[PDB]
Amino acid sequence: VWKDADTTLFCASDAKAHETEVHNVWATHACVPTDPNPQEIHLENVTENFNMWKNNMVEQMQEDVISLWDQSLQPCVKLTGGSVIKQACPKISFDPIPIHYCTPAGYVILKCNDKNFNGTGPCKNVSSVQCTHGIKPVVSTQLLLNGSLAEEEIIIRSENLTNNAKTIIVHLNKSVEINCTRPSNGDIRKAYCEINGTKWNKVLKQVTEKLKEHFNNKTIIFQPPSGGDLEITMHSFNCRGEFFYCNTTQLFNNTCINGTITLPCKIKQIINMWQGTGQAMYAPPIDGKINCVSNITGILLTRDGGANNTSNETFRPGGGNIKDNWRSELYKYKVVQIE
Ligand SMILES: CN1C(C)(C)CC(NC(=O)C(=O)Nc2ccc(Cl)c(F)c2)CC1(C)C
Ligand SMILES: *[C@@H]1O[C@H](CO)[C@@H](O)[C@H](O)[C@H]1NC(C)=O
Ligand SMILES: *[C@@H]1O[C@H](CO)[C@@H](O)[C@H](O)[C@H]1NC(C)=O
Ligand SMILES: *[C@@H]1O[C@H](CO)[C@@H](O)[C@H](O)[C@H]1NC(C)=O
Ligand SMILES: *[C@@H]1O[C@H](CO)[C@@H](O)[C@H](O)[C@H]1NC(C)=O
Ligand SMILES: *[C@@H]1O[C@H](CO)[C@@H](O)[C@H](O)[C@H]1NC(C)=O
Ligand SMILES: *[C@@H]1O[C@H](CO)[C@@H](O)[C@H](O)[C@H]1NC(C)=O
Ligand SMILES: *[C@@H]1O[C@H](CO)[C@@H](O)[C@H](O)[C@H]1NC(C)=O
Ligand SMILES: *[C@@H]1O[C@H](CO)[C@@H](O)[C@H](O)[C@H]1NC(C)=O
Ligand SMILES: *[C@@H]1O[C@H](CO)[C@@H](O)[C@H](O)[C@H]1NC(C)=O
Ligand SMILES: *[C@@H]1O[C@H](CO)[C@@H](O)[C@H](O)[C@H]1NC(C)=O
Ligand SMILES: *[C@@H]1O[C@H](CO)[C@@H](O)[C@H](O)[C@H]1NC(C)=O
Repeated sequence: VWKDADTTLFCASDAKAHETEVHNVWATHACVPTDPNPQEIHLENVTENFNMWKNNMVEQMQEDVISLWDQSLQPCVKLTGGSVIKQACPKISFDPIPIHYCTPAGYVILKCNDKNFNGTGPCKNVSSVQCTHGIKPVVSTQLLLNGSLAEEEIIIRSENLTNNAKTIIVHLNKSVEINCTRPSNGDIRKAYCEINGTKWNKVLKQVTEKLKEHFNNKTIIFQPPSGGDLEITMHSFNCRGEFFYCNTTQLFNNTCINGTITLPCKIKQIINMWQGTGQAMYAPPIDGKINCVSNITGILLTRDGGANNTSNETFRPGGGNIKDNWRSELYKYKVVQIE
């Protein structure tokens, strides 16, 4: 017998104590080794309600990632609340590793195994586990990278679809590779991302058909972000310690919905910190080829308001709230206390 509850989680990883890579260094001091023989108990005739949008596991992961970035990625100049911090900004080894979240004694994690589970409401196939699967703390906007895929159909997630102010998470069931490169040797901040247009347009077409099921067969239209900070209007992510900002206008092409799509990107030193600590200037890029190949496994969308009297619904790539990134992986878990 159990009940919904929050508690202090701990983390587990397969980090190497000899690695200089910052995620390894953090997890070495902050996490324990993973369980080689994880146990999972499938419950019968159990109905449990879940709510990915109000899940304390998300806040805790956010706190971990903030801590990790604080100890690892130091900008040359910090501009937080009037005060200005000048400090050293060495180039680091950066590559996210899977982090597992685990409950202490007296608590268990319930896992929803329904194939079409949207993140909220009752779940019929529930199991109890001691730790979540390995989740890479990938910080990005617009596109969710290196995540897990939906096992069956594409899933649409939202706290309230009728509320256009609520972010929509699209969970893909098939990944699409995005290949980003800052050439070696010139504009040292110029870069680009390559995507297979055939693969992407097919997936995007399926996303539209899925959105139709949720919006009463209205016509689905994609548009580039209306405005805001560069972190929102562009697909921003971190590759090898360098902050990439990529223009995704070509990705959401309504006409296409087959060749290589090349997105124009820039490496930026001056960034609005996702932690919410204001603005910061990081160090200039390293020399040589800077390359990251990632799997697109999710999309963050914001729906246009004021379209009730039309047959169209307009969706733009957006987001910015990094907690949503963790929600896209933590949606199927919740903590309960055992009695
Ligand atoms: C709290 N708040 C929210 C989350 C509400 C929105 C917004 N978010 C970002 O500016 C942001 O996420 N930037 C960013 C930076 C680097 C990378 Cl790599 C990236 F992906 C994104 C501003 C702040 C103040 C942080
Ligand atoms: C629930 O999961 C079981 C396997 O654990 C499966 O046999 C069953 O079809 C699932 N029920 C649903 C979601 O229809
Ligand atoms: C998720 O499922 C719940 C319960 O069936 C439902 O109320 C809600 O509308 C669904 N959300 C989405 C995004 O389909
Ligand atoms: C990228 O996607 C492929 C196909 O789903 C997968 O085999 C590979 O492990 C993924 N790489 C990751 C998760 O970084
Ligand atoms: C992804 O989901 C869609 C329905 O949303 C389905 O038609 C398609 O077969 C799925 N793709 C794969 C490879 O399972
Ligand atoms: C969802 O959003 C709509 C529009 O803001 C609102 O009228 C409605 O009350 C919301 N539904 C819930 C369950 O809060
Ligand atoms: C990434 O793109 C570069 C060319 O821009 C290419 O040399 C490399 O093979 C690509 N990587 C993958 C995984 O296709
Ligand atoms: C792009 O993806 C398609 C499958 O959708 C594949 O057949 C084709 O080889 C890919 N293009 C390249 C250049 O790899
Ligand atoms: C969309 O149209 C199909 C016919 O292809 C219909 O069966 C279905 O009920 C419609 N869905 C919605 C949500 O309006
Ligand atoms: C993306 O590129 C298009 C085409 O050049 C341009 O019109 C648009 O302003 C760019 N978006 C951003 C946010 O820079
Ligand atoms: C959308 O695709 C069409 C078809 O090639 C292309 O001509 C156009 O440039 C694209 N629109 C964009 C990315 O603004
Ligand atoms: C995604 O995972 C791949 C394979 O581990 C890695 O090379 C790439 O840098 C990752 N992308 C991001 C943005 O972390």
